Amino acid sequence: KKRFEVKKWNAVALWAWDIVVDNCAICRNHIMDLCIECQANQASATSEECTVAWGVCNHAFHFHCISRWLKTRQVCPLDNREWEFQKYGH
Amino acid sequence: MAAAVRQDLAQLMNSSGSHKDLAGKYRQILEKAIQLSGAEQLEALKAFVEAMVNENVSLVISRQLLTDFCTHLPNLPDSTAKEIYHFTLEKIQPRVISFEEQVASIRQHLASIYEKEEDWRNAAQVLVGIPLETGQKQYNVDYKLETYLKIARLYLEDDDPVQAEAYINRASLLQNESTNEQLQIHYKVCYARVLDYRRKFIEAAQRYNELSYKTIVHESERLEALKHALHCTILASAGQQRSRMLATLFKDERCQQLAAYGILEKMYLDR
Amino acid sequence: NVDLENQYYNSKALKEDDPKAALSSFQKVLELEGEKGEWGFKALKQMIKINFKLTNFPEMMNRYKQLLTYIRSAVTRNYSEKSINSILDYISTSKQMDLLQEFYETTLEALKDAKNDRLWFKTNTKLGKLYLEREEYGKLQKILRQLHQSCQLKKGTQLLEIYALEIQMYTAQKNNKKLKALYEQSLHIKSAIPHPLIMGVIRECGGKMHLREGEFEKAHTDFFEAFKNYDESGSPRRTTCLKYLVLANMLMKSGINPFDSQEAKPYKNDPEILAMTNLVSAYQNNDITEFEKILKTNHSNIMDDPFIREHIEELLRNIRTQVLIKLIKPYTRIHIPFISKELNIDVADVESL
Amino acid sequence: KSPELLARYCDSLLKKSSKNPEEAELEDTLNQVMVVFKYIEDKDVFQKFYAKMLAKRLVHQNSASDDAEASMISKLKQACGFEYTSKLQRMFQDIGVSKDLNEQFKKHLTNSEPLDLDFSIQVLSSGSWPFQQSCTFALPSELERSYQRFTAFYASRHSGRKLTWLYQLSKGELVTNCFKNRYTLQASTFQMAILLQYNTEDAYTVQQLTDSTQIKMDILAQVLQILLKSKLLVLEDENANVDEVELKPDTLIKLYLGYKNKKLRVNINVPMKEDRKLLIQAAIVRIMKMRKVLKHQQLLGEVLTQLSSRFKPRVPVIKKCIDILIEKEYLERVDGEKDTYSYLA
Ligand SMILES: [Zn+2]
Ligand SMILES: [Zn+2]
Ligand SMILES: [Zn+2]
Repeated sequence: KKRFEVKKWNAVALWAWDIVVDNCAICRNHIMDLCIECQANQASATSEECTVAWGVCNHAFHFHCISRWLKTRQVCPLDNREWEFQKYGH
Repeated sequence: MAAAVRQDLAQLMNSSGSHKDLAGKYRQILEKAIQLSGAEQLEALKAFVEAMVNENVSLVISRQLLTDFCTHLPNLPDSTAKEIYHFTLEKIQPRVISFEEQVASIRQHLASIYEKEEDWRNAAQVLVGIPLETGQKQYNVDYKLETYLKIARLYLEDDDPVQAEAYINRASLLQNESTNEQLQIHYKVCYARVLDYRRKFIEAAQRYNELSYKTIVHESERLEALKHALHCTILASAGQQRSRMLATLFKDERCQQLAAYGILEKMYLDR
Repeated sequence: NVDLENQYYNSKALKEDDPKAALSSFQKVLELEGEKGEWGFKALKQMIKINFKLTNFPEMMNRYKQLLTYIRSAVTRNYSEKSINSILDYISTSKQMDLLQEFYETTLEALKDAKNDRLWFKTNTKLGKLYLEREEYGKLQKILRQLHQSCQLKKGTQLLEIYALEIQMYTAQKNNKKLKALYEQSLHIKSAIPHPLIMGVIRECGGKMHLREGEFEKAHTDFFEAFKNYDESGSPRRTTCLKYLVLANMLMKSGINPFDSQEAKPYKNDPEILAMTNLVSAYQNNDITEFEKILKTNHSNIMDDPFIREHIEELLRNIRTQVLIKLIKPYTRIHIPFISKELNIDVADVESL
Repeated sequence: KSPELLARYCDSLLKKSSKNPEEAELEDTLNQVMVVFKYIEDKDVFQKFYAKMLAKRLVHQNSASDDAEASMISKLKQACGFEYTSKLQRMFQDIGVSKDLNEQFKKHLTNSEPLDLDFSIQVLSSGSWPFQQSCTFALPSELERSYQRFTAFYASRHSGRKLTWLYQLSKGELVTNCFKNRYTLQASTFQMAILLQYNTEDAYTVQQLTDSTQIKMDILAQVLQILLKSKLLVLEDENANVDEVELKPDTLIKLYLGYKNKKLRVNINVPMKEDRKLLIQAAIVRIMKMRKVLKHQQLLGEVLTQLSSRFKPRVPVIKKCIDILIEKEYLERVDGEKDTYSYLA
């Protein structure tokens, strides 16, 4: 019937999470806020700016929260494996 | 019964070839059918969007004709516009990936007439249907930011803070790299309102206080931010955090202009 | 030659519902195929497929013995493996166990010398999977006996497949003692590249064994790994290791919401996991009124499996303890009956706590 | 360049040719490659060109002996470590997962209304593959329904995941029903769309094809050039040499009705084609002087705080900086803790 008919298609795709990150699971605050401890004490430090820190597992906590957590424990809060910095920035 | 037009709609679909010359002929016929009194007007437009989404029409004149069809709806009275808008979205639904641009424009138009009629719940639902992430087309960042704020604002006026917070969370991922200064100001106004709605009064007070120092906004809007900051600080939870903010508000000279300043000065002096 | 491609393409171009007509048209193909070629492999596959449709059972097994002469060097290993995997798969849906059973014994005879190490390994492992779903625990043991004399590293990947098979086998037998030994037996291998479903059975049993033993900080990470791998590949058991991950997180003294990672957030509103996500939100930010109400409502989703009903007594006590600690923080002298009201327990049990 | 050459050797070895080496000798030559591999002083660079070579090998299904691929990465993992082969392990697992995914999708198709074409897709993964969506493309009307179907299958199975299709790396097969005989050609998605545009009419201009497929100028020009090389699209002036013909958006290219190529398996889808280190060292030594004893993770965090705000350095570069500073006897490891540094000036 049709002049040209397609019989086989071999596509390639890329799956990604719909929400990259929506909450810092340490202070329970949102990613763009000032990490709770650095929220109440609104003076400086925000200069350093609570830029998020991405681990190897790509979990993306606040840098203040993850650094404060790393002082005693060396395990990621969620997957409970070794924590290793991989990325830093927005 | 006067339906002597619908027959040639299907007849032209099965012609020898569709070109640009025939596309312009539809304008003349459409321009007279629109200029009609009653139900006879509705039938012509209803079948126009039915016989166009068909596979028999190539997607080279169909896309151009669909956006031209939708651009003539705002001139049409909104009572009929609501009915036709729902129908075309249902007919495009089987094949959405092809018309990933016409759907967005139609839902924006439908939401605009819904909000003007004071229906916040239904207007918000329409704007959700727009695929802004799960689509093949990459939209502009300012477009996604603007749409998210509209959804959050409509949910706030619906008194549904849980849904409004979710969409303002999606909008806060694009502020840092966005370049529209007005859009950044507009986001913080909606974010502060969301925090106030969620009964996070002390956090909203900080945002309102910072927003009150913006030289971009007008003087009248600057005082409105200060008024909301004063009310939120008073309504917040007493403690070390709230007491520190109370001292900051007392230093402000503009705080004396409000009728709720006497209460502010008593709570400042531990009265 | 170009003629070989044209001859093969003509046969598939015709639907040829009439049988025995293509057979004379493949004698041409074999004569035209002088050297070893990939087109010969495809020709044999098609005639087996066509003949199989109109029964005639004694035909496929004769051509199949000719077929393993192509896996040697005629074609690649991906193509040959895919052909075998596809053929054995879609014929099992039609039941017909006897025809499939006679095939496995005959293929093993010649495949044992054509492709020795890897293809025979995966065919044997697939055969073991058939025995498990039909629950025939009377002949799977001899297969594992053969696999016993296969290692004696550099063979870590193959070792994980059989170890996972044994764990899935003994799990149905409720053999907890052998499960602990098996889980440690697989922990030594650390240079393998397994499918993300093999590392979803040894990891799940590791979390389960930790739960029974009494460790709650090791079950949390094991169940997270089991859920992560089950989520990527597969489906059914995904919403069982997430529920166990939640339980293994509340028994660990909680902290950090389990439904905040990227993997677990989409399933937080699942109709099956709605009971558990409400439980965590009540456990953290301790409040007894909402926590008990959830337990009372759901007798069909929480107090059913032994892994939650047995560990529900360790809970309902950690939350009461944490409520007690926070309540008595500002007081210096507090009545015990007052504590009883705030904990919804009688006076006698408050003193014991 | 020698590492690159060794890796291209690896590529041949595993890829695919007319002759397939036996599984016994395939690992034998792989062992020899690992004999020289440990002699290589720099290991980081080898993974750089091995990632893109492997990705092209697997995404096109051009790999030979995928079992040998698993053992190859298995040998690498125990050689340098997990971190060195973590990215490549993701690539192999994505192929295995998607192969299982295809089998379930076919079963789902039978229980519902079947499609009209044999559809297979490799899902891959975002963040681990060098590929990225770079060319805009309009989905053909014939390849849309199946598209939507698969999306549904990927929405009921996996929730919260969004697909980003890569039409640049997607191939396919197209049958013909108007030639002298029944042909079956193989072409990419772009060529398939261009050739399916001619389904309803005879001749189109270049602009009429650009505005119908929404492909960008350079890729569209290259695709038209290769299609003209296959003499499938014939220009008005036959005697003009195709290579030197200058293409403009006014030529009326028409489908060659009288195509009479002898081969019925025409394959027209043939492939084409220092200062910062000193800054990191200075930051590390300053942080070590400020904090006399530190852990590796805390040192990494401090370096990211002080210095990464400027140019966002890569973590392996910082690790190499730590190693070279250790060699310069600027900071020493402490016994009893594997990851602990003390500033020994
Ligand atoms: Zn935080
Ligand atoms: Zn902070
Ligand atoms: Zn983690």
